[PDB]
Amino acid sequence: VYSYTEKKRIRKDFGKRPQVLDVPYLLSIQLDSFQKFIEQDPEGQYGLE
Amino acid sequence: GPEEITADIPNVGEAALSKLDESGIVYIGAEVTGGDILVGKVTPKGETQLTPEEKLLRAIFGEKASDVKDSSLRVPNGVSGTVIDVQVFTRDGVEKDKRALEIEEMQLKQAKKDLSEELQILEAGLFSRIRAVLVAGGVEAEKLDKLPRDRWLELGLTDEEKQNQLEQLAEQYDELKHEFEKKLEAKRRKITQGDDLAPGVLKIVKVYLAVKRRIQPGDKMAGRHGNKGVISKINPIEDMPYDENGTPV
Amino acid sequence: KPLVGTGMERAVAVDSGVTAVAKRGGVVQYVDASRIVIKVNEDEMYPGEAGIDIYNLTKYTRSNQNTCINQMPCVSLGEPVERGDVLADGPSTDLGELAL
Amino acid sequence: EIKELLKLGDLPTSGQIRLYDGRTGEQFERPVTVGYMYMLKLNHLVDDKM
Amino acid sequence: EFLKPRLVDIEQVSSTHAKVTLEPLERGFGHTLGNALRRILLSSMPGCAVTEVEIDGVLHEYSTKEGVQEDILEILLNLKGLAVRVQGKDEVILTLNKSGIGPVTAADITHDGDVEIVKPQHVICHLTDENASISMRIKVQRGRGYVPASTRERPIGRLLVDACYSPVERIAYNVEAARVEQRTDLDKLVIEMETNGTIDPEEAIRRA
Amino acid sequence: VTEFLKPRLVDIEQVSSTHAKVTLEPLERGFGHTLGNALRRILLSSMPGCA
Amino acid sequence: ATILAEQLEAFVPEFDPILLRPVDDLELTVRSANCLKAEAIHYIGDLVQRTEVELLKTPNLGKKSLTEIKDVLASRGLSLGMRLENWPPASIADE
Amino acid sequence: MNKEILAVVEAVSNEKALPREKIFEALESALATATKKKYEQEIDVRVQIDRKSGDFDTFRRWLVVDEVTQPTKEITLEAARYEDESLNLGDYVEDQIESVTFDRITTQTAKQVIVQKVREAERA
Amino acid sequence: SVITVGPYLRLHQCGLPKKMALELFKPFIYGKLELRGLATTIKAAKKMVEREEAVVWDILDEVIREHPVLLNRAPTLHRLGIQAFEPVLIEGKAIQLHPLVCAAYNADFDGDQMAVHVPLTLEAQLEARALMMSTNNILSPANGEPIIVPS
Ligand SMILES: [Mg+2]
Repeated sequence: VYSYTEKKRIRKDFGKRPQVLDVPYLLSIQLDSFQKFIEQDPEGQYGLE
Repeated sequence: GPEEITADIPNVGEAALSKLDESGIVYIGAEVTGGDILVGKVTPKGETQLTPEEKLLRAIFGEKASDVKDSSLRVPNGVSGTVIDVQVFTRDGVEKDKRALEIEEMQLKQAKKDLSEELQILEAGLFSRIRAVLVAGGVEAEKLDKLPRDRWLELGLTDEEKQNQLEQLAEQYDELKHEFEKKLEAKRRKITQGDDLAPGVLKIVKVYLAVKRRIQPGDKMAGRHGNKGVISKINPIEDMPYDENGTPV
Repeated sequence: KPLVGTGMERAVAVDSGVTAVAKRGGVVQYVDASRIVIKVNEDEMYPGEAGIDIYNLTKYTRSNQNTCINQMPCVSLGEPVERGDVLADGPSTDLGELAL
Repeated sequence: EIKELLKLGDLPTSGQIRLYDGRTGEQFERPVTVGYMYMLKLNHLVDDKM
Repeated sequence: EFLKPRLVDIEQVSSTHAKVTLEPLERGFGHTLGNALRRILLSSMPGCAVTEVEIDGVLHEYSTKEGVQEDILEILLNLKGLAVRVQGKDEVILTLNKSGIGPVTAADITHDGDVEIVKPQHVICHLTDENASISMRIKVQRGRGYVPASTRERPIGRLLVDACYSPVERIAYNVEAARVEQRTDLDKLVIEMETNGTIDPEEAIRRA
Repeated sequence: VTEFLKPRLVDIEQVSSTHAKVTLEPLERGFGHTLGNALRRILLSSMPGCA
Repeated sequence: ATILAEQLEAFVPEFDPILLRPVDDLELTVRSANCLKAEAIHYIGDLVQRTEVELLKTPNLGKKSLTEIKDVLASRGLSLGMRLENWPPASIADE
Repeated sequence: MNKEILAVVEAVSNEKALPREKIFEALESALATATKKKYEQEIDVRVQIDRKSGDFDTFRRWLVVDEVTQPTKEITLEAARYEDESLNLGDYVEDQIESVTFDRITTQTAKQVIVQKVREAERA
Repeated sequence: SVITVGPYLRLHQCGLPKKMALELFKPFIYGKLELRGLATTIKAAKKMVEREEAVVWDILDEVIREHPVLLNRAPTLHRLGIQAFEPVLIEGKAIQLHPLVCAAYNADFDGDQMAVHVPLTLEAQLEARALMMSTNNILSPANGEPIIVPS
């Protein structure tokens, strides 16, 4: 099945290897690191803590 | 003394000042050339003598000697454009001129309309929820739109999840009312207040020119494989190699 | 658009922050060059805080490299949208793809 | 696969169309390669360096 | 004693494009008149494109109007692609008024006594509210070639679009052998043009 | 709109004998090639004679 | 050139619609428009028939508003005191 | 300001041996011309300088005519007599307008007209 | 500015834009304008070329004629990286540089930039024509091999 904006213009796709892990969220280094920095969590674990 | 942003300036012919308003700042939309005046600022003042006729300015105008010299900060060339957006920031205490009050009324009007449309649109969604809940359980097909729309709660319906949900939506609605009051007061405060700025500056005028650069011999185009290149000649349509269908490359 | 892409355009477009990705799916109510109003479907919706979302697009403003970071609405009116889907194309995007 | 997709359209198999000239109006010998390439404008313009 | 070309058949196979036919021609003149008339027809033919637009509540072309899902710049591109014929004037001013939910097609222009739209299904923009209406004035004039905005506005409310005064799109000649005349070594010149509807094909070959 | 830059032979620098060099100006941004090509193709063959 | 040219010889009174407009379309000051409406002057054709001396008798019409009316009429190529034969046309007498 | 007009008139009268009256008439004409240039419409303008204070009043004027060809400079006899019943054909109706601020523009125009009158009278 | 090809030129001349030509040759244009008698003071001439009227382009085609310029690639390694040309004016904003000469400058056309310098005095015009002209540099000084080899 396809999403409704994927029924607008469905891109022809060559390619042979069936994928098993999709592309992750490409900005996870910045967001995950700064979420690790500023987050209410003691035990001396969070950046400021 | 401090500087002047007003358009009261000598030397400049009407040919310069036709593209400024009555308070120095260029209009929003005035398509300018390279080297016109956007903001008028009488400032570089060294020394200028006064003849009997220049001394007569003290009588009608009132100015002692028109500062000391006369020259309006005019801007350089190289770029065209169309002024799309003008910002005026004022350090607090300084007299707002007429165009800064025009921008203040404009942004007050925009933020007023925007928060009022937030309340209207979310109230429309809330009333659509009330209509969706009252499809069943004491439905009134004709009696629903005889009364004003803000009272859709005291209709015939017992203590169920639906009267509980209408009470929760009344909580949400009164929250939106008092929240709209306090947020419009805070937004009038944010528009009306001054801004902390540099040491010894009166007001900052920012003007956004919007050039539209097309293409010409000398730009750099490239594909996605490393095939660079300066475009060297923009040929006519007829000179292009065409094929046996008719289309030029 | 790219006629010959790699299928990686949608990850670079959606997983960046230039397009206006829908938060909760539903039915579009009002499209405009300024704003877009989504009416949230009932099988995705909170009980309180009745809720129809408003996306205020970012019209013509200055980027850092003196380009023109625009957002254009690409949805029609009355159109269904799903959770996780483009509503407004950004600069160098088209229907959620990446058109440089 | 490119050949089989160029066969679905009625294009020539080798990808090369014979092309005429615009000036002379007479044919280029040894038929040339045409197609679509996706080209980018870079922001090293010429009325920013001159 | 060279045989002279005379137009024989004008096959208007579709509404945009036609196939004019020259007969007869001595050998060598086929490619000569073909390339020559192709280059004249693509070079300089009198078209009838648009120059100025003044939308009512719009200051500069980079703004946005309340109640239309396209920018003012996209409205200018869609009006730049407008295919229009004028008959007895140098320039002319067309007026557009439209109010209500839905498209603003090119048939919503209040036509004058000589202006004729040739493709009335052309979309300009989409109005998207019950009381949100555009009301513009369009300026359409004659010309020749491609006259951009940078070469050639006095108030701040005018908007200048580029001017592609060019009616034809694709001119393709295909020379071929002739058999109508008993004499052999004669040629036929068959020119398939591609007009946008603003120019009659025999008028195009006559002006070329 | 039908008014072009009507040209003329500004000079005929006939170099030596049985050889001329005829320059024509001004033409449009594209008519030099069409008149050069038309006159070149016609002189080459169409032009009659005896041999 | 002679060969190529020989191979191409087979080719080669009506009332002005401005008078029928209302006085409000003249972009007059709110004062001038309200002074003209008080004297039952509805159309540009009614205004153009009145003399300058008649307009100065109108209650609250000042010298400044009279100059504004002249400058606006002059911008449209009209002058005060033109006699129109057969004004108003029977198409206007029924409103 | 006030006393400065008298000091300028006295300095120029003594240095150029010129009648003060001729300098004032010319300054009035200079100021009238400078005023006319600030209006988009062609108006007629009279300026009057007070000879003791150096204060000046600016009047827009209209010529009283039978048929008005120029509404910016002409008024009908019927309209002129509505303001003053004593007016005849060929008289002027005068409205007091805002006097042009004496900026360095008017100052430069006044200087040019003074230099011209000085030259005209040196020549005589 | 950025360079581009222009293959109609000869090795002795290069294309030079009109905007750069009117900026680099402001004093020669001032001197030419003051000689004719069109203006009087220097200010008038600076207003004329600030406005760019219809008569200063003929003045410009008078001063450009027979006046060489020094084109220079930015990493100049040997002496063939400064060569003197005669300008031919260009509608455009890019220096048109004759292609054979490119093999001397190590100049491709992938975004390269070159500097133009004007020999002011008369001995410098003669040194640009008689020593540094591009017709005079047809052999590389490192050996006997021709440097105007077709690339
Ligand atoms: Mg390089």
